[PDB]
Amino acid sequence: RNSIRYSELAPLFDTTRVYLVDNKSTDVASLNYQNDHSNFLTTVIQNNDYSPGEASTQTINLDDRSHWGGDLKTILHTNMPNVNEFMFTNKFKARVMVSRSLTKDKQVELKYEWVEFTLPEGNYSETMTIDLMNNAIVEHYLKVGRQNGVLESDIGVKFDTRNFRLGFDPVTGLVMPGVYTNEAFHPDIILLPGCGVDFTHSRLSNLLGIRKRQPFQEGFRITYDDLEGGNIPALLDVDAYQASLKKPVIKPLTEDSKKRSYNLISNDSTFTQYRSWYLAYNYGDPQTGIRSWTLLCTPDVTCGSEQVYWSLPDMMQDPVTFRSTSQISNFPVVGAELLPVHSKSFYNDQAVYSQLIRQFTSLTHVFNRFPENQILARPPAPTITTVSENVPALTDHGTLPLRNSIGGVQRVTITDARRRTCPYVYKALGIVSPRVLSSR
Amino acid sequence: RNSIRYSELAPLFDTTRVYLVDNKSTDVASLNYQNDHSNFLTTVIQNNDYSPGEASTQTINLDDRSHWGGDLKTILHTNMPNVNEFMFTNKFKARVMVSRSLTKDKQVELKYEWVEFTLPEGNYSETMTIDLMNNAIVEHYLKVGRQNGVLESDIGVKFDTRNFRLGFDPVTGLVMPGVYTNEAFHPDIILLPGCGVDFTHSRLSNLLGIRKRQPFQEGFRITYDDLEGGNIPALLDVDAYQASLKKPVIKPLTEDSKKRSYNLISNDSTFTQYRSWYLAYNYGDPQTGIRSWTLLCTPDVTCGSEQVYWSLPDMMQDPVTFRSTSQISNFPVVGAELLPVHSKSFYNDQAVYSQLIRQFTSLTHVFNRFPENQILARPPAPTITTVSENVPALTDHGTLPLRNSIGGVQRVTITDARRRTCPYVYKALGIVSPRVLSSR
Amino acid sequence: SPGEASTQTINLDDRSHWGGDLKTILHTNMPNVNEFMFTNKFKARVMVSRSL
Amino acid sequence: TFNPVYPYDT
Amino acid sequence: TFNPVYPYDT
Amino acid sequence: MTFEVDPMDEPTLLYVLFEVFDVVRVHRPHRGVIETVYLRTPFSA
Repeated sequence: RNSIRYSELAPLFDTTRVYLVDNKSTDVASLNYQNDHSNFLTTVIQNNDYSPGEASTQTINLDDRSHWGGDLKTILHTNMPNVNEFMFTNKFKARVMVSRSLTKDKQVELKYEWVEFTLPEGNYSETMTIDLMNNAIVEHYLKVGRQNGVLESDIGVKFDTRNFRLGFDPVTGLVMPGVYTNEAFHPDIILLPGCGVDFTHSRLSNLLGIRKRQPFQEGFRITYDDLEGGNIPALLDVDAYQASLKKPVIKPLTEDSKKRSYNLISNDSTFTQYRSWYLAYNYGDPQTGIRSWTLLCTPDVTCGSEQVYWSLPDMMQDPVTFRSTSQISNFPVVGAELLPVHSKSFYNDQAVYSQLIRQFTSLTHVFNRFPENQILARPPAPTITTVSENVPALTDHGTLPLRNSIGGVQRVTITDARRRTCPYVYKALGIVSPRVLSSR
Repeated sequence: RNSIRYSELAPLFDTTRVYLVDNKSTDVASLNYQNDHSNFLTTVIQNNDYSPGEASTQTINLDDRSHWGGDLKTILHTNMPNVNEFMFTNKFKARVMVSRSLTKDKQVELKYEWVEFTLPEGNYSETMTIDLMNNAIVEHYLKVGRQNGVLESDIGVKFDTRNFRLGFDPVTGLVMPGVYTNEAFHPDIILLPGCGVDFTHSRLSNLLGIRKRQPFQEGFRITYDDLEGGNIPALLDVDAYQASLKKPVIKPLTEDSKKRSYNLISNDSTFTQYRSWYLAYNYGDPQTGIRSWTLLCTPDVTCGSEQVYWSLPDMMQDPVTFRSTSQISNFPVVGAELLPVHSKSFYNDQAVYSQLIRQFTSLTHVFNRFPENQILARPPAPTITTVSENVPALTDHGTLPLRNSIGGVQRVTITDARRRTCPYVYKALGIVSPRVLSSR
Repeated sequence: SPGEASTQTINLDDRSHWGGDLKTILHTNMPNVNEFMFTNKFKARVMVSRSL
Repeated sequence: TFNPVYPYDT
Repeated sequence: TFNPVYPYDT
Repeated sequence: MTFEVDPMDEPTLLYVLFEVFDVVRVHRPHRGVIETVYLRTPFSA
């Protein structure tokens, strides 16, 4: 009526457990080899005698007269890096200045080009991720920039995280303090005329916390031109003003120590040519600015909760509309589950008291190369850093229909959103508990 | 009896799984486009052949002879900012002084007006949120205040967080220490004669931790006049008293460095014209004061746990009393769930030892502009800051009735309390597992 | 109109005894120390006067 | 007669 | 003869 | 319905009575047992 028979052993009734597990010493040796914990074979047999493979011949038979089903809970555990190549978090296109030249007697010829910089897999934490990006902009300048004109003064594109506008005085037209108040509010990206960044093929966008208000329109390009209204205002010549006590004030600090120009639009304007995203969003025209088509969001280092799909092709019936095949990247799905990664949050009031000390701690100002320029400076570390953290996930799918004849060797397969094994799985295993559902 | 048929594939029995998911490469391209993760279409088909849309023609049929139902668990994940425009946490009305004038020979003409200040989306943490508010009060004074008389001495409205009354001596009538003990207890709002604040259209109220004891009476206005009994007492002239060793004591420090007046009611009284909410609550008449109609509550940065409603118009039967429609903002609801945001709490004994150091860390005293005035000073950072944090929510709704003919394309829709898509959804997807319930 | 709504009623078939699963979402924000919970007061005996 | 509203001294 | 009850020295 | 009234310099109210049947049926099957059946039509409550 509801048996469960196996080769030659006492028949069992009503229910039991078949175990899908990678570890088994025997099968690892033989079976999987060129496989990994995301696409492997395993014997469900569990009987000490019998050579695996020869096991493959045997079968667990759930009484034929009834349609069976089984509860499938699984234990999935990864250890995927915040920033890696497979997830698309190690690359990102941006347009920078390539050459600054003296041409055809009087012309200033500026040549800009798009280029894709890559990051060294792993390096978690958001802030640091920013830094690694800024550094990659530089590392490039080091291989092309300088040796083709282009000064530091005109480095296009830099990810910062502050509100260049806190000091700002509605009359002066300047950041009175003479310094862009060094506190971190949200990541944003700053651009110089003519350049900009593109994330079309990268989840890092999600790390900065900047998304399109219309996601499905593939094409994340944020040009200098887009950051309308909201160019970082200029600094008051704190020195002049004070010593001068008319009043100098109108004097908008044009350079800095080591004399770098703050590219001011004209000898008059209080504004600089440096455009900030964060500004355009909440300080620019809400109806036509950038706030119109992009959204200011919480960072999230994981870069985006993605899901993984399970499949047990040789043990569960194929769900409603999937068709059975043998193409690993199209197997039927039997369970979906978010990919095991969380955002742990910490507190480091030590940030920026630490950037200050961190710089001495790290024997180099590698990230802060321009410790004077109020722009190109090293963005403030925000209190509350986030870090992707891997965690085992004791998930639980529902009862799923089973085949009344379970093969000795079952194939287990965890796929990702785009349907492809996921290299970052360290442990995957599931427990199935069959039971009756109705009869034929 | 209980089949589950699809186009031309083997019939399935008893149960299975239909998946509602946004990601699918095909549909994103075609279908949704002008949509977002809170109002999108998706094919339930899952069959590799067939052009989406042409998929739309097909249908999953749950045996007609029985009334089916399906378990619906979902995975929702957002990333909405502590302070943003859509949730109503970036604005707040307050009444401040606009002009101080010398008029009609002997009159002192004070003109006050209401005005709505806005905040720059994002900027989490409660303390900092306070600061951003205080700053907005200022930023306004900078554009209207000064250039119309009104000194700093008479800036109306400032959010602080301390107990101006710890030093207080029942005889002296003064805060003996000569300083309002710089420790943070709870946010409160201080007012000058004639002004005050209004939150009628803002959840920030909930951030300060001040609520009406009768919520549903739309209208949160807290006037200076309301903060009866409980005007910040004055400071002992610590210098005079000591040097003087009758005893000066009665001397209530009238100004401070940079000479700002502490607006004392009269040349006699030990009390200042500055009224504090926090005082009125526990130091004023309990029967008629403010404690009568407002409640002192725990902060909470999220500003208020709000819920979101799901709807699968084309797949579930319409719950008891909802009527079926096509107006996105009235679809039937099938599941309610709190909007994925928590209050993580931290410890920063570094607060106020940090405000002290934070000020040097941040190259500007932007928030502390009046580092002398014991009132207008920068509120102490409280130990234990809170921060809204987004978290994926693996929720689980119950079994819901299904239509016996499931369309190829289903429409998924997450709405909010007021019934409107929620821009801050990054991932939404659900799994439905149909099963029999009775027959016709 | 609500109220006029009050007139209407949801009727669960009469021939059967019904029951319903009730899950709820509760959220407060009560203070560590407050009057209603009895954490803001406390009696103690102290010295009032020292005399010759 | 312009208040920068900022304590430059300290 | 008034105790401020506060160590002003330190 | 559209009412046209003389203007008044003060807030007023238009009071409308929708005439219907507001009835009750009282059942008293046993000692200390009162069961009622209310019916209001139109405009059922």
